[PDB]
Amino acid sequence: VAQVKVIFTTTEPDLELPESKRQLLVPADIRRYGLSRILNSESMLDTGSIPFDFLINGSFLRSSLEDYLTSNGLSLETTLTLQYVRSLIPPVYEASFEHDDWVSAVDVLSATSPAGRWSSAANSSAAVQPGQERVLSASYDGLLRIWNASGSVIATSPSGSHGGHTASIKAAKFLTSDRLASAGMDRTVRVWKYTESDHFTGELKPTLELYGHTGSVDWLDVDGHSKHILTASADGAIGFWSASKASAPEPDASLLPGAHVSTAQRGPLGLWSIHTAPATAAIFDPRDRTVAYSASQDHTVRTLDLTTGQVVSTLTLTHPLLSLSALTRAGTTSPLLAAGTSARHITMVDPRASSATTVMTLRGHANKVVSLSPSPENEYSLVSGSHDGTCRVWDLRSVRPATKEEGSLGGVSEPVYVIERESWASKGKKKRPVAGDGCKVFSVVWDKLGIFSGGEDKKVQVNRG
Amino acid sequence: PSPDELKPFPTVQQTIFRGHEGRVRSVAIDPTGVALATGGDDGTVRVWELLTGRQVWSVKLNGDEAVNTVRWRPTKDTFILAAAAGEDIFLMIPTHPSVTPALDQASRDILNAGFPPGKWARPGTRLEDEGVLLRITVRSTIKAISWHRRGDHFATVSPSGQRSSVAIHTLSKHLTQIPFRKLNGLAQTASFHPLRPLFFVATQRSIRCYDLQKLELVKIVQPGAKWISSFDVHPGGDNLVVGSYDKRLLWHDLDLSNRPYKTMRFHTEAIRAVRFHKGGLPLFADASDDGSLQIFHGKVPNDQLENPTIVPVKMLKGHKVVNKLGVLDIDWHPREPWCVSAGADGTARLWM
Ligand SMILES: [Cl-]
Ligand code: NA
Repeated sequence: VAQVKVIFTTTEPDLELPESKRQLLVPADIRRYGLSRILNSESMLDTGSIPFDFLINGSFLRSSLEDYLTSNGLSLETTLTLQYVRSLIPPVYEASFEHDDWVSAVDVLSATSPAGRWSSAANSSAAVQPGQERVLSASYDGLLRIWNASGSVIATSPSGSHGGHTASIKAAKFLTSDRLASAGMDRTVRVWKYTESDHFTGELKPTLELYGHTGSVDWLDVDGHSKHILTASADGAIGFWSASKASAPEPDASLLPGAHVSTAQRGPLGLWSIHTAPATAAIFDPRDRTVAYSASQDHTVRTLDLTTGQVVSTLTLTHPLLSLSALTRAGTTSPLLAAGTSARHITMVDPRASSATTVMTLRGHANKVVSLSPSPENEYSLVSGSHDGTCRVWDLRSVRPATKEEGSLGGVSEPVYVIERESWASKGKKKRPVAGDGCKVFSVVWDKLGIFSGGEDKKVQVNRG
Repeated sequence: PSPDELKPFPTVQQTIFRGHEGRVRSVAIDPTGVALATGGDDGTVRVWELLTGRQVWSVKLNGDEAVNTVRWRPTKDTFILAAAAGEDIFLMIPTHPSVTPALDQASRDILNAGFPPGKWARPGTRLEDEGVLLRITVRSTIKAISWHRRGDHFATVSPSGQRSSVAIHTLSKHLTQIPFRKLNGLAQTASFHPLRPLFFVATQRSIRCYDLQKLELVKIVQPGAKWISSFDVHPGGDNLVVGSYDKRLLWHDLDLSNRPYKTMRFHTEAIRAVRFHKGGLPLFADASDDGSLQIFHGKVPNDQLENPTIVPVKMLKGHKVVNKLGVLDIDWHPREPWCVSAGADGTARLWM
């Protein structure tokens, strides 16, 4: 039987092999499974049940070792170095929160979520108790809803007749355990106080109506510590807002309902028309809250100085961008951004670079990529939400060269897992829906609690190990 | 030149617009590129969020009449949509996130500024409530609408009109004139010129090019088709693409000759619509009753002495052929290599 020379190596701190064990002969036809079983065995790592993947020259093994050597035109006596890593636990389907209309946005309140941590300050916001996590959904019907994890609605925002949104909501987030922000087609951002009584009953009351945008407000990011909000609008502008009455300035009267050309109505701290096409995303720098990044259908990622409104830097990518997310990396002040495009791929960028590559592409979605959420567990993975009806999980540790079909420039990373729309998967059909028909994903968030995704099938879907 | 070297161009279906009952007759993307307008057999005009397929606004103009065409006033400082059903042209301000109090006010002003060839009237309480401000009535059913680029004039064409078939309407004056009563045959559709005071009128077998400030006729065009269905004018102003029921697509270089510079036959059934990209991309498309759109690269060189480079790059399939009708109308995004199509199957579709 044919053999292959293998050297094992790893970056997992707890899983180092003793030196005499690292170099080994294995059957040439062994695959990931067999290699994984070897590491778990008693004579090796003795971990028993840990699924491993293997990096060879920077990309995951997905074949037998014999085939890897064949496909790369290597000698039979080639020694392969296999960097083993812990693989992602599959996030399988758990539950659906049924809605009457399309779900445009989802967010999660847990002790470890951003709003939970901002609440842990305990500075007028109560800490999130374990077991009492909350899920926020926003709908095209114009209403916000708060769910417990078991899937009961605890609270629903008031209608347009009672101080609520007067048109479809496009975006929403928790600032803290008792404060939320939302935005949509009525050109407003609303700030809400949330109170809960007997754990199954709650109330959302508007505290601010924020005016400034002259088109749909399609995306929002929040900072619950400083009580600030960033918006991106179809008007091509980036908005910067205080979420507190003590700091929100007076509004442009010409934008108010009833204007001829009771919640407090206020304007922005800043409103900057920096994009020549719809602005689609705006986020705080995770490490420096005076810095923001925006993305737009005009193909650019811009870096903003929030103290001045100045565009500090402009990257021009090759396609319209529909989404932006920051990855936080140990040892580095500058994030790595994921930018989801209208051309179905995701581009990874360092916002402090020249436009011309100064490059990694995430390929696999069959439609627009409109939502992104970094893994809460580490710094090399994230989940994307797409109008193709899927959410895809990516591992950036794995990158292969691009093929000519992919422009032959840069590295390409493929998904490690695909989360199907359960409403379609439970049909037991092989034909996926074309053009996201009835199943577009509009929003995904990845919490320790799980991966939550909402869209056109009118459900928040819950996936987790 | 291979299609590889000719990127970008649309290749896949990405959004479907569902809601019309019966055929979708017309599609038009707004001047800012965020909203789609559609017209239907069901007599509704619908406005949609372009990327998601969300219907955001609709109105039923007339219960008994199909909306044959929808076309936006091509100015970004207003939000005005024109729609033809039977004998009438309706001008309206759809309810849309971009319509601020100021933008609404501006738009109302443009429409009200004006306050039998054409009868200009307010459309009545029910329609006024929904944001329809003008109703213009002509003699014969409109099958085509074309705006002048500055938004003060729009032309309507009525095939069975006989001799008030082509009308030109001045919005500011609430005035419908019917010049060009001189003509060879039956009028199909018309269009203003992107850069000059010219006006094109397509008969069943020729396209007559005219002059507006002077008076009448500077050029004929001879596609050589048995029956013209549609045409469109390149943004440069020197070239035309012409579709026909005869299943042939023609490119006319207006300078070089009055007969086709290039002839393309790719469709097994009638061509119903053609359209140039207007934003600078060297693209155009046609739409056929075989249920497909063909996309072409069409590049007009800077050097006059050289000839246009025309290359087919993609066939877009996805629409359903229903009782021998397929794709009825097409439009391009103002800036991106994206197009929308209207289907006999009751859908519009976005391609990217
Ligand atoms: Cl809809
Ligand atoms: Na799916």
